[PDB]
Parts: sequence; structure tokens; C-alpha cells
Amino acid sequence: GPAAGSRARVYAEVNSLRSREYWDYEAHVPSWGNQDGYQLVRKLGRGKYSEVFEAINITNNERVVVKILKPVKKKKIKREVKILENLRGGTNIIKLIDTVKDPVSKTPALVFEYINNTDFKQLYQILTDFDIRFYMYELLKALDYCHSKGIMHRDVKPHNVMIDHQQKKLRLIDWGLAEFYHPAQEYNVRVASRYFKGPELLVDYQMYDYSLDMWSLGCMLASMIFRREPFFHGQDNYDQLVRIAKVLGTEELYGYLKKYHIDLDPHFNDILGQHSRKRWENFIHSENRHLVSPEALDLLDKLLRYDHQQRLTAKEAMEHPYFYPVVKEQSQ
Ligand SMILES: O=C(O)c1ccc(-c2oc3c(Cl)cc(Cl)cc3c(=O)c2O)cc1
Ligand SMILES: [Cl-]
Repeated sequence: GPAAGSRARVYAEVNSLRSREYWDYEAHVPSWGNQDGYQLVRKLGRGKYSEVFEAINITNNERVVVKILKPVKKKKIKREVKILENLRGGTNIIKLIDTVKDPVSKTPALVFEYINNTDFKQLYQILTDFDIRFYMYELLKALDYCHSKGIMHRDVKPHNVMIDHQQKKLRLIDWGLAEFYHPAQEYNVRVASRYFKGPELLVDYQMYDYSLDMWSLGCMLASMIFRREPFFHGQDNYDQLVRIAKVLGTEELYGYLKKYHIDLDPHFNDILGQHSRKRWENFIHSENRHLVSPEALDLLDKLLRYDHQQRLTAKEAMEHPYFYPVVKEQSQ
């Protein structure tokens, strides 16, 4: 028969308890300012397709960033704008400053606060053990906030995490794939980026929830402490599940598919093979031994689980002993 149902363990019904206007993004009507108010200064690298520029707000001469919206459905523009406005002021969420259009092209664009980011590739090579705990904790604050606001990010990855390393400031960006969580709703599995896709996406299980972002977060933790980046390096969506199964084990994969009555694409049986669940200690060697603590492995083991419902929530993750060194006492 069909796949078994599933529900988020936390924040499941929060959107139904809010006004419909909160989550009914198709009824949202943005106000499009004049993009001429922001003089572009330099282009900022965001892939071969997305066009993002640093600019100056000539009204107050403040640094901003302008993201020209790729030709996509207006429905998806409204979704991203509504989600950004619902999340504005949240901890470590990128602040949407303005929604503008170019007077000539009429192309919609988003204006964000500027953060003096350093690209993760060079940053990951110099992060200390404390840096990893600190920035993972700051990222967890953003994920717990947006989940508590009934929103899945669905594209968590190092490229979408701006870090001002000198100011110790972090922002979660790129909410163009984010969605509102509603219990029993089936979602598109063609989300996130290959290396950070959870097993539910790869096996085409559509009734997923906030725990998808927690798998992606676990992949980032694994690449930071083990220094293998990305940690699961699939050549495509099919091979990506094999890379996961070579670590978590194939028998545990089949146990997950049986629990939720998930039909496996038979092509996976051509490439999966049989693999035991590996101990996380097997990935330690001289180049990463200084970053792989007992609590780091215990947290990673509780994040990188096939069963999305058994993964730690963002809040449970924040309460894990791994973050004890960075849990600050209440101010004032
Ligand atoms: O799509 C989005 O939601 C989105 C949001 C923000 C940014 C964004 O990128 C930056 C980059 Cl790539 C480099 C630098 Cl040096 C600074 C910034 C920055 O300040 C900034 O806000 C990019 C995309
Ligand atoms: Cl606005």
C-alpha cells in the first residue's frame, strides 16, 4: 500500500494556530520599491546562475546586498518574501531590508543586510574546536527559530551560512526553497543540495518535516570535525544514498523503508550492495583527531539517522553536552 504517515515531533500544529494570513503566502502582496535607490558596488559570488550584488542605500549610505530574482513563478517569489518577513528579527536569520524592482526591466529583487562573509572553504580549514561548537550553536539558534515559526529551510549547506569570523556573526540565508510545515502535507523531494539531501528525499518520501534541516546540519558537523568536505560525496542523487549507506549501513536503511512503507526505486538495488553500519571512530585519523571529541560523536550519531523522526530536534541538539563550552549564562 501507500507510505505510512509521519508528523513532526515539535512545532507540528503551530501554523494552524496562527492567522491564515501568516502561512497563506499566495495572498501576500509585496510592495515593490525602486531599485534605483540602491547603487550597485560589486558582484558577490553565489553560483553560476544566481546574481547577487553589494550595493549602497543612497538614502542612508548603508551597505546592503541585492539579490535579483531569477525568472521563477510569482507564487515562489511571494513565498520567499512572506517567509523572510515572518522570520525578520529572528536569531541569526538574514534580515530582509527591502523588496524592489528595476524601473526598466521590472525584475523583482530582494535587499538584505550586509555581513562581511568569509567563504566556508577557507574558513573550515582554520576553525578551532571551539569555533565549530560556537558556529554550530549559532546555526542551531536560527534553525530552532524558523522551525518554531513553522518553516522548513530545506537548503541548509555551508554556502547558505554567512559568517563574519572577526565579529563572530552568523546568518542563515537563501530562503528561496523554504516552505511552511503543515501536518500530513506531502512536499516536493527535489529540494536541498545533493550532498545535504536527507534519506527521505533520496528515497522519495514526501511527508517530511523540520527534521530534514537537521540531517543537513549533521552533514555539516561531520565535514567540520572529520575535515572531509562534503562528508557524503555522491556523484548524483542515486549514488548519494549509497555514500550514506556505506556509513549508516544497508540493513538499517531497509529497516527505515519498512517502518514507513517506503517503496525503493529498484535501481538502488543495482548500486547499494551490503554495508555494515560503521562506527564513527573509523573516520578519525591524525589530521582530524584534535576535533573529534566523544560528545561530538554522540551528537553526530543522533543527527545522522535514517529515521527522520528519531533525529534530534534543533532544540534537543542545542541541549546536547557538546555545546556546554559555548552555552553562555543568562545576561543582565
Ligand atoms: O539569497 C539570499 O537569501 C541571500 C541573502 C544574503 C546574501 C549575502 O551574501 C553575501 C555574500 Cl555571498 C558575500 C558577502 Cl562578502 C556578503 C554577503 C551578504 O552581506 C549577504 O547578505 C546572499 C544571498
Ligand atoms: Cl519589507
